Amino acid sequence: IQRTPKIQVYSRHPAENGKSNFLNCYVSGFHPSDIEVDLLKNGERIEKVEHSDLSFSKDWSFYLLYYTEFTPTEKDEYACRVNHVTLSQPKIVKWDRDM
Amino acid sequence: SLYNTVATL
Amino acid sequence: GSHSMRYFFTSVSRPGRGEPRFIAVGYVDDTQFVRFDSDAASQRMEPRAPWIEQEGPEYWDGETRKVKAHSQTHRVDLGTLRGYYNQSEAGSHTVQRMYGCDVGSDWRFLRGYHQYAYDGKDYIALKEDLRSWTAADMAAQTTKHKWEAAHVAEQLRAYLEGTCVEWLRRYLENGKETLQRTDAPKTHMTHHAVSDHEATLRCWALSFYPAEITLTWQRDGEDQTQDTELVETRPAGDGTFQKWAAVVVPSGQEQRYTCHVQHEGLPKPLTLRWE
Repeated sequence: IQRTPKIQVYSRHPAENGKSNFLNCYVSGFHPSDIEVDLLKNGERIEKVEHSDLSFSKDWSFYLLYYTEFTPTEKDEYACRVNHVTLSQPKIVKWDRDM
Repeated sequence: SLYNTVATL
Repeated sequence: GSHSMRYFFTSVSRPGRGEPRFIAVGYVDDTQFVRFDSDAASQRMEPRAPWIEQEGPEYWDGETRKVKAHSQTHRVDLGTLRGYYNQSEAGSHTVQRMYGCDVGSDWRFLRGYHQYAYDGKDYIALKEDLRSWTAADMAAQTTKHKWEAAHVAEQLRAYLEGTCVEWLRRYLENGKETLQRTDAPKTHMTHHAVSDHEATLRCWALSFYPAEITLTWQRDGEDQTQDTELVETRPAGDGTFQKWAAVVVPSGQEQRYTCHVQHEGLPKPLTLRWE
């Protein structure tokens, strides 16, 4: 079976412009486990991004956390881009400090 | 601590 | 006050070349303490929590040997399952396994488990009595017969009620500082106008541990689910979790709404209301 990924983009700590933080992209509820997740800064791919060890939920659906340090500002737009077999095209979820 | 053995299907 | 230890195993076949990708992770409650990734350089079970580092070389050599034995078992299983399902060798498939034990507040055996899945669906699972199997289909049926003849359940039961519980207790003791501590959620509320007539109230629960938690909205003292949104609990990245619940309300009427937070780290539930 195949399951489309759920995606939440958020910061580890409450956001404050100019203050160092961590940008997270939690992808979950998907199957198979092969997936492409990238964090973006102003539409550009961020390098050195890390992620947790693949694990899964009671219903066997996989979940992973991708993260990197970052500094929110008034201008820069951050986002997560996810590609999976279940998606007709890469899904881009923009970071919103209010969520 | 993991289970010592694992039988195949 | 209850606890558990769990191991998750994933193997994904790679028909184009080589062996299956194999990833194993170990957890005590919601804390990962070990991991193995066939893609890693070490080719060793590795620590993921400080309190497991206390373990000596014999522990790391043993866990490594067993986790490698697990990967090989999954390797064989993918082949066997491919046959059972009369599937092409061209496609990539997935096998997953999870097992563990739970103990109550007195740290006594409460229940054990051992489940298996193929391509994201239940394949076979050990019954709660730890004496019988639950096979999802006929492929699993033949596996079930094979395991009954080899008495796999008897062996698993001893592990689940013996070594599993015994080591969980050891871990809980060695990592008492974090494992036996609860982090109550830090809560607050944010206001987000959606129009000149409506506004969103968002109730936040942050930096809590364990992950289990309940957020509920009440309007004039009674639960409200309409016009609310609850996101799934998510990891902060530092070992704790986060979650928020939101409700859209008519502007000016915010004081009618209350957010209720229930968590093992709270003597009594917390209640939040917009200023």
